[PDB]
Amino acid sequence: GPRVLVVGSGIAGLGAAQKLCSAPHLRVLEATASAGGRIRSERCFGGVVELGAHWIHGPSQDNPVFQLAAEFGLLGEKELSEENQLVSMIWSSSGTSVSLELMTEMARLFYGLIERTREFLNESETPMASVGEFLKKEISQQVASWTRKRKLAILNTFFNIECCVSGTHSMDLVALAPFGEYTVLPGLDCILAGGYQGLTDRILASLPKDTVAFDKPVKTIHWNGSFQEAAFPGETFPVLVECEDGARLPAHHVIVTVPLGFLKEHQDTFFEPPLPAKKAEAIKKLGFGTNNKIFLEFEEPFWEPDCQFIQVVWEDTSPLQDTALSLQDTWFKKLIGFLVQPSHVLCGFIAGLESEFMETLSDEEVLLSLTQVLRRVTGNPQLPAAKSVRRSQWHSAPYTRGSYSYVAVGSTGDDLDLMAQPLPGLQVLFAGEATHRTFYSTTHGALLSGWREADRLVSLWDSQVEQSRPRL
Ligand SMILES: Cc1cc2nc3c(=O)[nH]c(=O)nc-3n(C[C@H](O)[C@H](O)[C@H](O)COP(=O)(O)OP(=O)(O)OC[C@H]3O[C@@H](n4cnc5c(N)ncnc54)[C@H](O)[C@@H]3O)c2cc1C
Repeated sequence: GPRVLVVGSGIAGLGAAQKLCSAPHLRVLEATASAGGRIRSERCFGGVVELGAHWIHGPSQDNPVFQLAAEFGLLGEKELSEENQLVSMIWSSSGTSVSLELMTEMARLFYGLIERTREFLNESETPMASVGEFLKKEISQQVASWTRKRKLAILNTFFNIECCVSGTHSMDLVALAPFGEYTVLPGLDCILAGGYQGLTDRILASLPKDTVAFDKPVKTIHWNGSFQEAAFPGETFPVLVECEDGARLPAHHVIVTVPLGFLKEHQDTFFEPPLPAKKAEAIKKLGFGTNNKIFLEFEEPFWEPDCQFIQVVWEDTSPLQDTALSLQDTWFKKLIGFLVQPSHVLCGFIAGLESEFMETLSDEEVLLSLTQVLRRVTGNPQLPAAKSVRRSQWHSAPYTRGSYSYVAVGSTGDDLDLMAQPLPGLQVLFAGEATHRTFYSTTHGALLSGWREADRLVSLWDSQVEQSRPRL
């Protein structure tokens, strides 16, 4: 049938291929040696760690990733329960515990303000450009009605957790009016115990034999042409995919699923002729930030067996001091804390420029510095050093160049719709998490965008017979 090339074998590319293959001549071209992309589960410390996607966000009926995980046998009773579908130790950098009552009070203050960002939905000329500016103004009003330093330090950790959630260096970089367009499905977030990559491996396995080609990065997509196949008779095609290895692959349709960070760096060379201006501008304007994981293995657990998260509050910090491009005093003060892995393993999370700095450090520097942080925040100078480390390095990854999109100051939800806009004749189509207006920065948004592009192409194919139908 028609020749389709899907660029990228993350969940969006795999989802598009699955729908289309189930009769086109279809190949998926993956730059790296395996499938999954930002779903990347690795065998480490004798078990499995998630370098990328970690949770099914909102594991309920309308989440297609939850439905596939269930179909594939990748979830347990708790995760599949009706109860789950319907839905900590806090340390200060002074080495003392933070009161649960005070933490609850500040969580209510902060998350109440996050809910108020909905007041800006559909506003053309917002008073403040960013979520961070709105939050800071409201916190300043609260402070004028108020220990005060301790409250501001706890609030600073909530800002840093929000940076992880948005995948931004700062909430001051996140556009205010578009913020509430992101949709949260119900359900208590859950992991896939065998690794998130089990999901993408199963979708790949259902494709026809050898659909996905690995270590096959694409250099340039040549479109808007009339290109002859290197065979006699020379059948003509609108597109040629030029691979980094020199392969010249003709196609009728190319579905691009590469990450937004890759497009920001390479859009000028990756498409010939250039992308239309409004699409090129959407790529530039949208946000694409870094969030990384730092796994630390210990010989023995120093935490309580029941502890799930070791949250850190950095004393004397305040969100009212920080601006959109300011850095914390040291890179590790951007770390929110550590999740206990369910061997004794912790998983630290860090977003932004301090996270990109962490990637430039050696494994030894990260391990030693974090051992020192842990000795400091737990108030135990004799805490044993971590045995080993495994960290993600998403900003450094040449085919990704960050973690996930956000609607940055200067962009709107309309830019995510421009990312999805196909090129004329559906010669080039776009899927991926940064093409979904309400589920961007998730696995289910990437999956849904791949199904969207497959449905768009099937409708074109089904319409071709009508070109030959006369009126009389
Ligand atoms: C640290 C981190 C934490 C996250 N946490 C969560 C979470 O808990 N839950 C959740 O739902 N989502 C989370 N996400 C987001 C989620 O992982 C992504 O939104 C989703 O996996 C993106 O899928 P995709 O198909 O759009 O892109 P990708 O998975 O990035 O796939 C794109 C593919 O294109 C390939 N590629 C790039 N350039 C080329 C080229 N030139 N030629 C060929 N191939 C190319 C890449 O190698 C890659 O395999 C997280 C992501 C990260 C990195």
